[PDB]
Amino acid sequence: VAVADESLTAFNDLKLGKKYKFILFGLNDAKTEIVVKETSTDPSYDAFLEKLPENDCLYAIYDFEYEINGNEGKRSKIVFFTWSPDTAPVRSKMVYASSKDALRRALNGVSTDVQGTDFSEVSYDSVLERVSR
Repeated sequence: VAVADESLTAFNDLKLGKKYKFILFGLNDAKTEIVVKETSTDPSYDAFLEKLPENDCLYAIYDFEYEINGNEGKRSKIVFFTWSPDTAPVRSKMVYASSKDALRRALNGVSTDVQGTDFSEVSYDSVLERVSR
């Protein structure tokens, strides 16, 4: 496997440039590379779980943005989601499981990781709670 030279370029953009609000990667039609399947600059979070393939897997790097009180202001944390519902093809889940670290390691700056195996274990309060404590 491998990662599209354009895949990380999109990450380096959303990070230092805050270009996109998040990215949706995934194995190419040939299953040998990780190309950015989708990107968006939409703030709302209830729009992210709306682009999640209910019956499919994929990698996503969100730029979580929440509020704090200790240092009055907003804080951001890059999250690494890992979609893999109970509906996704078993043959398409084992390929997204192994070639997972392929992306993970390639990206430096990722704060938290979240495995997606249920729409409830990827919700706001779920990702936010694990983004602080």
